[PDB]
Amino acid sequence: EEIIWESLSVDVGSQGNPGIVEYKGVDTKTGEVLFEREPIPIGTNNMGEFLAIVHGLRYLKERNSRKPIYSDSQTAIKWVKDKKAKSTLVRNEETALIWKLVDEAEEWLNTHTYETPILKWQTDKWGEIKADYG
RNA sequence: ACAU
DNA sequence: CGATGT
Ligand SMILES: [K+]
Ligand SMILES: [K+]
Ligand SMILES: [K+]
Ligand SMILES: [Mn+2]
Ligand SMILES: [Mn+2]
Repeated sequence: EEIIWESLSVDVGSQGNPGIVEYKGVDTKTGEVLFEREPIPIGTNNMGEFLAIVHGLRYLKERNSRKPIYSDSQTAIKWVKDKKAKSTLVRNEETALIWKLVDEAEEWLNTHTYETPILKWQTDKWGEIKADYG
């Protein structure tokens, strides 16, 4: 119904899918960029969306913030809930980096706790998420 | 079909 | 038009 403005919004950007992947997190209210991941040479849209949420969780936990996280990715929200990124991307030398980060994100989820609500950004009602790359 |  | 996902 209503946007929870006191929140963090995350999004992925890519050049190709699979292709170069990056992500960032922004204050939903102001658009201030709070974190930005250095581009990863080969990844998928969904792996980046997943890494972005998990980074948000870690960022908010480190700062003792109870703000929710918005993502527009049905897929990544489910992968975080499951603590398992069910990506189809081949594992090889050129995808080793993204797969390491994904494995490490799953590992963090399996060894830490959080109460952070992970919320679907309702693009059809609200427009593009504030972290979008345009 | 829906989410990207 | 292509791809990643539930
Ligand atoms: K964009
Ligand atoms: K979108
Ligand atoms: K499809
Ligand atoms: Mn997105
Ligand atoms: Mn976007």
